[PDB]
Amino acid sequence: TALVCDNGSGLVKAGFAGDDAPRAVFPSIVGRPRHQGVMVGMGQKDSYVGDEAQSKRGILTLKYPIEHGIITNWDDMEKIWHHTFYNELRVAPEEHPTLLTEAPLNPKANREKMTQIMFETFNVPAMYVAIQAVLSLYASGRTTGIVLDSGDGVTHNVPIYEGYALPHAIMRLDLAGRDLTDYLMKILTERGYSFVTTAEREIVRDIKEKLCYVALDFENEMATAASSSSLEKSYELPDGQVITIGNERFRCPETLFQPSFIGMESAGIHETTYNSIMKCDIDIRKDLYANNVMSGGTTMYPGIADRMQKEITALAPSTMKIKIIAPPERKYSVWIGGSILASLSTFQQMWITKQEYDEAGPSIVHRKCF
Amino acid sequence: TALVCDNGSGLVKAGFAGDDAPRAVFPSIVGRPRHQGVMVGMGQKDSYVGDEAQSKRGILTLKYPIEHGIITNWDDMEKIWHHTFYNELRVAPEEHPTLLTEAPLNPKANREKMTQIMFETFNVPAMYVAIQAVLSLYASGRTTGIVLDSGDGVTHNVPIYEGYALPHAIMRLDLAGRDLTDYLMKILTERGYSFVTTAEREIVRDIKEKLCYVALDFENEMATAASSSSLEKSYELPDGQVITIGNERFRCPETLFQPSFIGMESAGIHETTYNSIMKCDIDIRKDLYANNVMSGGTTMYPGIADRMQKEITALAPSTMKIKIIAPPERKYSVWIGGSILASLSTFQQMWITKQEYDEAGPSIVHRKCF
Amino acid sequence: TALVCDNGSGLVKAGFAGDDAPRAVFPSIVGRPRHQGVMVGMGQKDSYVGDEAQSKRGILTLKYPIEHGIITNWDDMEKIWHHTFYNELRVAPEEHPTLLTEAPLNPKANREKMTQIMFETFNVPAMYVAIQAVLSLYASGRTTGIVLDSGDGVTHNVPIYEGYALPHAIMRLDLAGRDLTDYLMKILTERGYSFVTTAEREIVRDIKEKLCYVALDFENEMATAASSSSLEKSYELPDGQVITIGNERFRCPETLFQPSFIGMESAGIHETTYNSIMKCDIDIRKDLYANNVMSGGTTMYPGIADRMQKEITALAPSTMKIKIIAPPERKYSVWIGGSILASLSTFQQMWITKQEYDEAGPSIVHRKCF
Amino acid sequence: ASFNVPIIMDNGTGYSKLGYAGNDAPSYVFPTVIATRSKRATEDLDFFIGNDALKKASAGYSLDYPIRHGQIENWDHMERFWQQSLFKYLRCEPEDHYFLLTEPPLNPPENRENTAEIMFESFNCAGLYIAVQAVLALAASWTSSKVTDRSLTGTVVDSGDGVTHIIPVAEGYVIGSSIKTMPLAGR
Amino acid sequence: MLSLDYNNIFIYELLTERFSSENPSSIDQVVTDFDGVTFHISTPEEKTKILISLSMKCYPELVNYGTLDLLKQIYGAYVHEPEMGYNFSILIDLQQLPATDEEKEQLAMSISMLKRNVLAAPFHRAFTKQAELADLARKDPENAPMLDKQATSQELMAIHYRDEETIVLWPEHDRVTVVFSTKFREETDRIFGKVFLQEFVDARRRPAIQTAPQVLFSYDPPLEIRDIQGIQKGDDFGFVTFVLFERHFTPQNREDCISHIQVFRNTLHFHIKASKAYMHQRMRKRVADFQKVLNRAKPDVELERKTATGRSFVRA
Ligand SMILES: Nc1ncnc2c1ncn2[C@@H]1O[C@H](COP(=O)(O)OP(=O)(O)O)[C@@H](O)[C@H]1O
Ligand SMILES: Nc1ncnc2c1ncn2[C@@H]1O[C@H](COP(=O)(O)OP(=O)(O)O)[C@@H](O)[C@H]1O
Ligand SMILES: Nc1ncnc2c1ncn2[C@@H]1O[C@H](COP(=O)(O)OP(=O)(O)O)[C@@H](O)[C@H]1O
Ligand SMILES: Nc1ncnc2c1ncn2[C@@H]1O[C@H](COP(=O)(O)OP(=O)(O)O)[C@@H](O)[C@H]1O
Ligand code: BEF
Ligand code: BEF
Ligand code: BEF
Ligand code: BEF
Ligand SMILES: [Mg+2]
Ligand SMILES: [Mg+2]
Ligand SMILES: [Mg+2]
Ligand SMILES: [Mg+2]
Repeated sequence: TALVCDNGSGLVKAGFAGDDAPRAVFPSIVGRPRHQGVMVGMGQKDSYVGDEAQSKRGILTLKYPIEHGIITNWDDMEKIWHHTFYNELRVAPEEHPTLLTEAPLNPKANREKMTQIMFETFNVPAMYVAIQAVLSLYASGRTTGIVLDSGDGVTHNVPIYEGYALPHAIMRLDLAGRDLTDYLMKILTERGYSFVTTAEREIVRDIKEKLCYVALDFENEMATAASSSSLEKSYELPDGQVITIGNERFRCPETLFQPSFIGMESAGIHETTYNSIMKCDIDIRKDLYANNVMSGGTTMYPGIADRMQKEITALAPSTMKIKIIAPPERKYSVWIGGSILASLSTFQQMWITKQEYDEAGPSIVHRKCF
Repeated sequence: TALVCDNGSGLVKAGFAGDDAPRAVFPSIVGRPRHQGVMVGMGQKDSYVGDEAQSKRGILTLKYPIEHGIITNWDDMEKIWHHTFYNELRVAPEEHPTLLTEAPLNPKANREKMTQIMFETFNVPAMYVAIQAVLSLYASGRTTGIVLDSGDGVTHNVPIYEGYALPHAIMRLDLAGRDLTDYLMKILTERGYSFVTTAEREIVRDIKEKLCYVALDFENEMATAASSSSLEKSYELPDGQVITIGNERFRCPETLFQPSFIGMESAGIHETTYNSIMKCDIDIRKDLYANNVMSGGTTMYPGIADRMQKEITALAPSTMKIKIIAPPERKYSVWIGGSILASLSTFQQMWITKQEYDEAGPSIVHRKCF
Repeated sequence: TALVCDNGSGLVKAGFAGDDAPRAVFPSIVGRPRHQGVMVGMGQKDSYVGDEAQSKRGILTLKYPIEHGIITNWDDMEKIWHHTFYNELRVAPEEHPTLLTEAPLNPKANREKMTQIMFETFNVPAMYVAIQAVLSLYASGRTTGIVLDSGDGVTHNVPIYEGYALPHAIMRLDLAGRDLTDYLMKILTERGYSFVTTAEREIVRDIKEKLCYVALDFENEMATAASSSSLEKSYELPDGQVITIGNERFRCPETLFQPSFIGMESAGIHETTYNSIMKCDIDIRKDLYANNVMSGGTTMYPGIADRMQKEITALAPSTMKIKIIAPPERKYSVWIGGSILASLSTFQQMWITKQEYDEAGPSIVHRKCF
Repeated sequence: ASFNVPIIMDNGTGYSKLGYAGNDAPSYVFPTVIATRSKRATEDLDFFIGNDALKKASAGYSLDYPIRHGQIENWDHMERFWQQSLFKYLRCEPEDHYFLLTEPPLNPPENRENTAEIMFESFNCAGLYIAVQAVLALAASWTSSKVTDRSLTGTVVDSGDGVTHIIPVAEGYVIGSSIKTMPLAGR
Repeated sequence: MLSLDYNNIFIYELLTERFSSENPSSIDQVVTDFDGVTFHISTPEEKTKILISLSMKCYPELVNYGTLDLLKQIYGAYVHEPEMGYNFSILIDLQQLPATDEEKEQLAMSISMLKRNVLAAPFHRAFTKQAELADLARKDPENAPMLDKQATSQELMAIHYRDEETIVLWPEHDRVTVVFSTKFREETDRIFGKVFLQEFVDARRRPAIQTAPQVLFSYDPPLEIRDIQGIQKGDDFGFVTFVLFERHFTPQNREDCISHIQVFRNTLHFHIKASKAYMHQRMRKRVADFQKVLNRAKPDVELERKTATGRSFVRA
């Protein structure tokens, strides 16, 4: 059985091909302790990874080795893969072929280092590097659709028709759940709460999951929030202090539809989706509008399917039905899709075998993977 | 003295008939502040146009009002004509009859609306709307030749013999220097340089102008640059950071010869020129191959004359001369040709005059102009 | 005329717009007595404010009503504003508009209660609440730059280009001269000397203000003070006894460049400045790098402009010039800049007026002052 | 002259009262307030007035009151307040109707000039009467319009939201040398 | 506001009050509207009973195009004898009133919607006859051009709906064409009206709004209206034509399309006025920048320090 490992910017989702859910799901984090280690022994390690670093976060300077789907710190990244195989999945990777993933428009150097580390240190027998928004479409069980993926580090559209991607119509946008968390820290400062350490940024990341939502009509929800008590919700910090939060619940996710909130020039995810469909060749558009497959954890906000469907219906010509397809498991669907693709009997000829890496070097990956 | 404007799809060129070169050349741009003004006393201004918008661009969202040689935002095009008249040339539009310039196979509505604005908003005494390629033969001193014009927005061939144009054999292609900037921004991401904004587009336009070239054989130049640093160059961003550029130095201009790079289905500029000559009557082909005239800034890449001569010599019959006349002033040759046409003694009867417009409406333009 | 009242967290700085420098500078302190008030009569007062408290401090519990630039204690902050207007400026506040200030990224309620107390207690005729790092840029004679203001309670960066602020690139750090005072007590404790009380915290502030300086290269300064007499010198207490200090003189200021000393996870002030420049759009970064502006009393350490220029030149690309602008009057530049602003003729249109407050309520400041 | 019912507008500092001559109450009585913002330019189309502009303080508009102390003193806001009164609420065509406008006795000539050029050049109304407001208020006292119910001599004390003034009128003539005005009233 | 309401606001607000009211008062209220229309609302027999009545100069033409069957369909039991001096009248009883707050809301809407329900009759006659011609043309596509040719002259509606206008419309198997013979008599509105009508035609010729009706314009009339009464080519009229295709009046759209096409000329009339309010705010911006060009002629002197009310002050 092959491994499937979605190297996400916020969560590593990993497991075995042909299982129907990820086996490991943990923060894509390395943490090093930032304080005087006064006590001899006590189980101390020079660095903590994933759920250890999340459990001990009060004593650690956490950092993510991934920024916008690009591995920025390779020495921290080897520790995450080592932890994934040996501690979290508990299998020697030298015996099992692995399907990795990345976003479109990544640097080629990212993919070359990633394949070199996988052969030249973990000795993986064969491996592959799928485009994340192709995997999502296998999880939905479709050949035609426009995959809106938004994660922790990136948002991207790939339109695909009858199994062919239109690579000229790929739109990528470096705004995702990390930037919405840093923006939620910003706007929480106006309500009176200060979150600033990388351990406190994880509490703001947790408020974002449990309280935030997408306002179906933003300026009507602003007028409602400014004139009501019933919009507000309260959250227990790890301290037992209770915070309360209001119009800040929908102003945070509304950054996806107004990237000018975080100072960006980009059009929002409704317009960069429509600008991908309107970059396709004309006859496929009618089948893309009826198959907007959403994926990645940033699409989990309550009301994002309805706001997305309302906004694209206001851009698109009115004589045709829009359907935003939001599966209930969409959070993991890039991994679920990898679990199908790595299992397909027609796919198991497409691996990079280590014999090919041994003759060609890491530049094998560009002539074997999309 | 008449005026002449080539309202280019990316640079405005403007001046007076009988001058050797444009009086004013500036980006066909309008920019509005994206941020909030905090200083008082500062000369806060609601829109900047031309070189002032290009200079202040770090705080502006920049729009081009002409898309593929078609005016698409009229309000920001009226601003640009008001800038050409009152700020750049600094002459009132009512004083001088004025030659405008347009691409072939445009919407009829584009040339009517450009006539209605000039007579009813700028109140000009007379005007004419010449085809951009017909002016390139005046600049080149010819009466027989096939033009290959290529600007920011559009590329087109107009074949002409003894001054008779062949309007059935015009080939027009919505691929030129803008789509080469859009593609260079895309492939720059593969080396790790993310350029995204409407102002970073103007840095990537400058990289394209300073460093790119057309390689005489692409598969050979690719195999060359894959082995070596000798084809690389480096460019200092306005940030003081240096980027370094590889085979994307010449894989960018190759889009002209291989439009399938940007996904679009069309003949490259070599085959589209040969198809224009093969549509022409058989006795004139033998002279169109001998008088092949280039114009517009996208024809400025080093080696594009030798690439174009190599490809036409491979398509056309070997028994006869292929001779490409790409002159060194060709960057402005539409305007230079317009400044000759508007200066002729025999042209002064051919203007659409104000008294002759308002007895017929803007539909006069299609029955005096080509 | 209009008052300019920069109620900073360590010093109130107050005076009249268009006056040269602040005429009322005093501790932002309210002192209350802590002892058996035995002698009847004697001119005793239930609390003392400013220099009247600072001179009596040996019998008072001194407390600042303001912490990290946020008002914590309004019943004492009204006591400081009442002292400012009636005892220190000797005006009637109902006769003059007040320009107040606050640091960016403050609570909304701070700005509301500060307008409400000015209109409902001090009965002020009109008022405005400027951002302190905008005011510091007027006081530099500039319309673009990156103000590093650092006071007693807050350090913040505000990047500005052509008078537009880039609010996404504003950095706040809750570290300034009071944390350096609390750290100087923590390290003075190691040599032999204990300072504990709210009054003894002022003696060590008066050490920090004249013994301390910033090392140009801390790790080599540390070796030089550990091997020579030349870095050591002494200060004479109110009790006549002498305090001798050495590497404490530059370890204290170094907390700004290394916040890890006081247990903070953050960038230092040098890397916080660069993280603000690198958040800005790419075309403005050169004009920010050549216009860093130091301001506020924590930037008064001997050698901090030389150190700041060294550390930023190591972070910035070597291709381009760095300047740190640090006038000798940077001790008061936020007041100086408010005194420019409150005298500019367009500014008299921008005040919140009494009548407009009465009709709109205290939320008017959120839709007029930024 | 046109025969259409003259339109009547008492723009107070507090309330504008709007209607058509010969009706038994104003068609509208609502505050003299305008809600305004504080790639085409439309910030002069986005405004609201009256009871529908109090609802807008929470939607991030700034309310302002363009009449203060009985006088119009923002002419941008008052022009937009009149266009919206005429074309949304009164729903009339100015070229068909005579208008009665009202102002206090001691208004500056500049405000009658600005009122006239806005009415005649912006809206193009058929004709205008700018009545001194307390001179009218005597005629509300009558038991009916009929000549035997009139009592054309009486002091009239007017006090709105923004000005109080006392006008003596006798035998149908306003004794203008004796008007008293005090800009202290309901606000 | 960016676009006009279709209903008369006053009747909507007034009936929304009386339908909520526990204790109705009496009323007598004439109420003007656009296109020379006028309502009268009054309580003649009791405070309990509201009579709403309408006056409109072209109502005699609208009765020829089937109006009374449309009004009897809409207002049913509430229809009343026409009030003397008015064309149509409806008597609504506040004690016999519908039960739910959403029935009250839609009845107060429906009664305020009277101008566009009386002026809708020729549009429903054209839409329902185009639905017959669409079936006959689908029976024989070679006969279809001749059915269109005869319906273009036999089924044509003309309404002289105000003295400086005419609306002319006719069905053909795939469309309803409607022509506004439109004139602005006020000369400053005629000058701006040339710009507003020209830029309206030039707007339809852009990729963004191709989904809209095909608009066309001239100043002489379309060939099929050149012999209608009151249409004259020389008198400085303009002839804005809308072609509504079968997709512009599909069953979900018909009612909005009727409501929205009647208000056409009134949005141009409103926006010509609301453009003077724009040009003024843009003029007083350039005046405020010419102030700076004169201010450099005043010599620099500090005016003395003063309290907020302008009284003199003694500090600094
Ligand atoms: N229920 C949720 N509601 C909102 N946001 C969520 C939710 N669950 C996860 N997220 C956000 O989604 C991001 C993780 O999504 P994921 O698809 O796993 O990204 P990635 O693949 O790049 O690691 C994080 O920023 C996280 O906070
Ligand atoms: N030296 C050059 N080398 C390569 N490209 C150039 C050069 N000079 C200009 N260009 C490109 O040509 C275009 C401008 O050419 P121009 O003839 O003025 O086009 P247009 O008339 O349509 O505005 C731009 O895309 C510009 O970047
Ligand atoms: N010469 C100096 N050297 C070092 N610190 C100084 C010096 N002068 C003032 N400070 C410190 O600056 C702080 C007051 O600065 P200020 O800008 O007025 O702060 P704030 O605006 O917040 O009140 C105090 O911590 C004070 O000790
Ligand atoms: N019963 C009342 N007692 C006192 N004041 C009232 C009463 N009813 C209304 N007002 C006040 O009347 C004023 C409005 O009167 P109005 O004649 O409309 O003034 P204006 O014409 O200047 O707008 C407001 O101050 C309002 O609060
Ligand atoms: F890297 Be995650 F997909 F944003
Ligand atoms: F005018 Be450019 F040549 F498109
Ligand atoms: F409040 Be001071 F500016 F730190
Ligand atoms: F303005 Be109100 F008449 F006092
Ligand atoms: Mg992901
Ligand atoms: Mg050109
Ligand atoms: Mg300060
Ligand atoms: Mg009044």
